[PDB]
Amino acid sequence: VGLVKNLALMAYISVGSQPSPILEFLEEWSMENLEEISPAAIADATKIFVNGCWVGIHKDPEQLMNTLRKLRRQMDIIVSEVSMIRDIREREIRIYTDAGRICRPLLIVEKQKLLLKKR
Amino acid sequence: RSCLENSSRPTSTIWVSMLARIGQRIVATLPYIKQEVPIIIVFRALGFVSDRDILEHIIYDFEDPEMMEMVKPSLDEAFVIQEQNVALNFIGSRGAKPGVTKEKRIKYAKEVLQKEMLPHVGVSDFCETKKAYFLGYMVHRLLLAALGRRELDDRDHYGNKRLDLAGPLL
Amino acid sequence: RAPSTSDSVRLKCREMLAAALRTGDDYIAIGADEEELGSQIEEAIYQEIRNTDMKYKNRVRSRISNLKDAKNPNLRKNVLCGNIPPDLFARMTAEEMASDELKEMRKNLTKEAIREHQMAKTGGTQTDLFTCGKCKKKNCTYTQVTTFVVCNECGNRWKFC
Amino acid sequence: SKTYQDIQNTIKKAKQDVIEVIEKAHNNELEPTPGNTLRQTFENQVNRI
Amino acid sequence: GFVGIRFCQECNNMLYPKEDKENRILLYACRNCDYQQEADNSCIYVNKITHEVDELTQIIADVSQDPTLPRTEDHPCQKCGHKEAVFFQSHSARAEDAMRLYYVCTAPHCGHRWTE
Amino acid sequence: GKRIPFGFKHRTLPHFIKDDYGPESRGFVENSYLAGLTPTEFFFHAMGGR
Amino acid sequence: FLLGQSARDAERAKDILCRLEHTTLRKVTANTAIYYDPNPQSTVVAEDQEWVNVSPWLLRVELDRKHMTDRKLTMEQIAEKINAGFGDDLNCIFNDDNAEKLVLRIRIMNDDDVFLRCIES
Ligand SMILES: [Zn+2]
Ligand SMILES: [Zn+2]
Repeated sequence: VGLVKNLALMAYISVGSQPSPILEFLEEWSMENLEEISPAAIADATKIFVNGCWVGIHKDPEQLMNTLRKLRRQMDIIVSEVSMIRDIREREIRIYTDAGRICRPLLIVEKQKLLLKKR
Repeated sequence: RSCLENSSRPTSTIWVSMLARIGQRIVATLPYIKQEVPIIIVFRALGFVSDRDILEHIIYDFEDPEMMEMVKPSLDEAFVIQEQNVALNFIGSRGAKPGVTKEKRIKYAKEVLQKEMLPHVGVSDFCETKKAYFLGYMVHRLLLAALGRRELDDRDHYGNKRLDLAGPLL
Repeated sequence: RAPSTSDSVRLKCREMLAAALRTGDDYIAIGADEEELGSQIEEAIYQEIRNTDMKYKNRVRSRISNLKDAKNPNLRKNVLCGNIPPDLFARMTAEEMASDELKEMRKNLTKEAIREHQMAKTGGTQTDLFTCGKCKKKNCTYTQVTTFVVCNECGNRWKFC
Repeated sequence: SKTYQDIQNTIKKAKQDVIEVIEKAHNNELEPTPGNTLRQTFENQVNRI
Repeated sequence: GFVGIRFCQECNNMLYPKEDKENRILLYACRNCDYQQEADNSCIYVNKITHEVDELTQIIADVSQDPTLPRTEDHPCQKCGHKEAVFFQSHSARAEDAMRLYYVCTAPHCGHRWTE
Repeated sequence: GKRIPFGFKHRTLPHFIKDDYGPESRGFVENSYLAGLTPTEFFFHAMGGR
Repeated sequence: FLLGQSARDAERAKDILCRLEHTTLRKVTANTAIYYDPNPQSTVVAEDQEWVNVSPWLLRVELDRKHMTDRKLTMEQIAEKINAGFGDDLNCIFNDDNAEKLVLRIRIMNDDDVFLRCIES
């Protein structure tokens, strides 16, 4: 009892993707790479983790996360299975793309009104 | 639990633990190493002789001495290891297959310190910098947990679990 | 009148006590002999201890500090005015020599600690409709969950289904 | 149909009481009950309510 | 007060303290190098048993832009005087016993934090 | 022997906001089996049965 | 189960409870700071307690007031115990019970730097 489980009707498992397009897209932006960076510049910044690999450092999470969300919404460079997590308390953006990340679809609500209109 | 990507070798585990109890002496349990090794010796083995560099990789801000008082004990514990060769010898002496000579032990230590531990960050010829930064991040997280500034990570939280469907199983 | 002493340590302690008693000039306003009071205090301390060991020196130092404490000159004024006899001052403890505000704060802290040390009483609906068979009294408290009966005075524990 | 009114009134009263307890705890008025910490006594009061 | 680590000048290593027996002063020597420097803090170690840490020093201004954090209008800011503001508990382990909130202004270029 | 814990970061479920110690946000089921149950309290009731 | 009159009143039972409860310095101490004060009369810190009482280092172990009153202790017995437990090797200069801060001063008289750390721990 409790060990055996069953998925939910809407539950879906990520099949898996590749991190290369994401790495290239984050590299084009103003993202200093982890290999050449002043250690003193890590405090006032946010550490980006992709598939558990600490790479690059950014100085504007509030915009980077919005760009990532819009890009994923448009389904062009990042597949819908990828997930970007935003950690507010500690500045860390941990992105994952390996398989096995159980997920489900949810509607989007911009301010107080859904996008699933009559159209 | 590090694992590069469906690689031939199995996933490797890195336990960077800390003694309870001087007190507060951080250790590590590297793969294929039966005994424990302090983190400072590992950092010096990766190619960091200077102490300031090691602390910068571990601790990001120096204006909080309250965090510095926690690392001073373990830092001073390993004060007889400065050069890289002695650190490599010390790490290899604890290997499962201790080389009968010194050169074999150095080679074995370098191999375990470049292929076994943290294979996901990189297993190429020159990736010691990223490994050192990742290790420093692990130590930073451990210290934050010890101070209580960040709650521990729940074991049953599925956010830290992955499902293996028919694909990976086959 | 305190008997004179030829011991150097005792004389030094008496001089220190007199000097401390002179802090604030309360002796002039009260017209009390500071030297006589210091000699009496030293004599009481010597009688209580009966040796010029570290305990006697510690007691003398504590008395000097308490008498010279500028945060509670009322104690010094009372001592110089006869309110606290020299025997009592020598035999008094640190808690007794504290100022009125300090004493009130200590009492409040002690009361709070005593109250916090207690344990919360078991809750329940107290009523006199159930007669306890272990004491014959009617006071008791019940709890519905089967209704458990808890005696108030006798403490008879039972349940009704 | 009247018992429903009584039950709803009681539930609303309990909700108001627990909200008041939370407000007091937030503004630092609920003193710690003897033998327990602040969180413990807060939880005990909520459970009793 | 506290004490911070001061690295060497040449070898850049931990400087251990040393009580100069000759001049009767406080020095910081290097285990490897022979560097010396006259001290100024006159302190070596301090322990905080109560661990009286100011939670405000840990809170950051970025917490304001959190979509899963409550907001209130009854606790306006002080500097800018904006109305909207967030509030939350210490959110830190080892909480002794207190749910005292930590209000943070919800507006750009302010990042003010206070407590009531 | 306690109320519903905070499985997520300082909240029971994603619906409720952080630091919500209210009754309905920690397991208090306000409805009854005759009048149906809210999904959140339904899940908490399932936890108790488990 | 209390036997004496303490069974009735809680005032005379709190002391019994305190004496049956294990109390150590950690429960009563609030801050502990070591200083390499060369001359005892120099007193790098502002405290007018050493000149009245009279090694180039000392421990300033300031105690808490609320806990000390809760357990109802006095600095006299604390100093006596701390001096007898470690032999006639140190010299604890306690403070009067009138000042606001409950400071202390532990000094050693007769590798030496870590000795104070070890002993305080
Ligand atoms: Zn040096
Ligand atoms: Zn503001």
